[PDB]
Amino acid sequence: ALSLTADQMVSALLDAEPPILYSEYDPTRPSMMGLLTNLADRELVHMINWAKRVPGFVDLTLHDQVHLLESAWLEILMIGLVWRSMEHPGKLLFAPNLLLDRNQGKEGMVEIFDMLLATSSRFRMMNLQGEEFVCLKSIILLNSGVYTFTLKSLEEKDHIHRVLDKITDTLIHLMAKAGLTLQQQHQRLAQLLLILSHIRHMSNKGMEHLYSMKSKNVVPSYDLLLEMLDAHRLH
Amino acid sequence: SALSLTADQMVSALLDAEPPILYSEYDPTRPFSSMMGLLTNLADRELVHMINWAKRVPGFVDLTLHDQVHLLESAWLEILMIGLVWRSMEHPGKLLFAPNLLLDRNQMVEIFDMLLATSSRFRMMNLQGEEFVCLKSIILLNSGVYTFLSSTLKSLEEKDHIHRVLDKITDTLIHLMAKAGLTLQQQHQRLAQLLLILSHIRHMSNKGMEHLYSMKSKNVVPSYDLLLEMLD
Ligand SMILES: C[C@H]1CCN(CCOc2ccc([C@@H]3c4ccc(O)cc4CC[C@@H]3c3ccccc3)cc2)C1
Ligand SMILES: C[C@H]1CCN(CCOc2ccc([C@@H]3c4ccc(O)cc4CC[C@@H]3c3ccccc3)cc2)C1
Repeated sequence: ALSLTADQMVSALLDAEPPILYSEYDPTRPSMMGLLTNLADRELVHMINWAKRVPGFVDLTLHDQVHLLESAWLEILMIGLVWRSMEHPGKLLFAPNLLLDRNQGKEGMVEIFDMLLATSSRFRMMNLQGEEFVCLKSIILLNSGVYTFTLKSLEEKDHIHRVLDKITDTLIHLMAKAGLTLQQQHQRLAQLLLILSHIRHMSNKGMEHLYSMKSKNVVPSYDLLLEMLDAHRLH
Repeated sequence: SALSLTADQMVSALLDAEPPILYSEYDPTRPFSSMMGLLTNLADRELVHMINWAKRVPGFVDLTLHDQVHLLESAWLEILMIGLVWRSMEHPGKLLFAPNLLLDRNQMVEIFDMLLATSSRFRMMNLQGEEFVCLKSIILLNSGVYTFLSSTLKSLEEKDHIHRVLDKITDTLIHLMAKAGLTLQQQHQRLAQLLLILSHIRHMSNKGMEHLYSMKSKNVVPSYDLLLEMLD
């Protein structure tokens, strides 16, 4: 799977995109963290399906797949949200039936809303494309946990870096395909990758909130993630 | 005007701007135990030199003093950390906080382990000094740029300048790799590998800031006014 062309990498990633879920609230009746949590919990299931279709990810051990998802899942929900929200200045499209502005985020929620809104606006300014977005989301999946991991290990990390390298090649191909000069290409690569630092930052701040709730299962456990990932072949 | 430096001149400027390597102040003839005290004293002295360094990052002092403070308030711990990871590079398994304070993980350990992993990543990539100073400057310019939370005309001008300087550092990084003979493909791949490590350095800073805030001591986190005073 390290033998896909750049164009096939793109097709594969676009094909793998999760569905856009709806919030579950009675639209005929007049809670917020409740809605957001229910949404995130349903997305996680589809996120696992998506991860398994990221070329190269299922070549890893089960344990390493879990570790990467444990590190990246909130960043992945967040970049998804920021992407969806790109065409709604000043609002966050949590779901097509749950479009919130910052005053609807108002304890310690408006702080993270604002960061998400800033990132969406940055995406809008850069005119981020769908093909670029799916590359970036895959990069988060592969990179966020890689510094936190034996001979098999070295083989695992080497493979992860090879896949990351091929996504870089793909991003560059997309930019060359759109007519950017070599200078513009490396400049845009750099701009896009630096935004991943801010997405990390946001995830840390959000994780900080979810832990402060002290509810038994508000961070996906290793064993929960393993259960979702450790699929069987009887379907 | 420093948007008109050559890449070589950018590198020369950054290398010359490098802060000194400070020493820990413990009495070496006395015994050992303390640790957070030593680490804090070191960081507090480094911060002053950090401000001097920042003012020499081409393009930084063209910003308003308010924006200079905002960038440094965002980035200061990331900058201390990338500095640490860099001078620790040739000490596998240890962190060279200062030449007289080289610590292993047994001597927080959550944070030590992340820093040690980054040092090893730098070692694995054979990070060069010229690359290091570009990355450190990128942290300074990038870390706070999405939290300005103001869109006055001046702020728009500020963000544009920050991104033009960041673009120039990118050009400089690519120029360094071209000069070492890397192919175009290798150049782009290495640029990406280096920038993705910045995400981990952000992560570490957040984990570290969580620690310093949990201490509940009056000024462990540098206040806006303190940075303002140092940058005046
Ligand atoms: C992995 C699941 C198992 C237990 N679940 C706990 C609920 O965690 C979350 C995660 C994200 C969110 C909010 C959200 C919901 C859907 C989405 O597509 C993106 C986001 C972005 C973050 C957002 C949030 C996170 C933390 C505090 C406030 C808001 C809220 C609660 C997470
Ligand atoms: C801005 C200064 C004013 C008040 N100071 C509070 C002390 O903050 C720190 C910052 C970093 C450190 C440790 C350190 C010291 C020197 C250095 O060159 C790099 C580092 C990397 C982080 C390290 C640390 C940070 C947080 C918890 C444990 C260890 C310890 C205390 C910070």
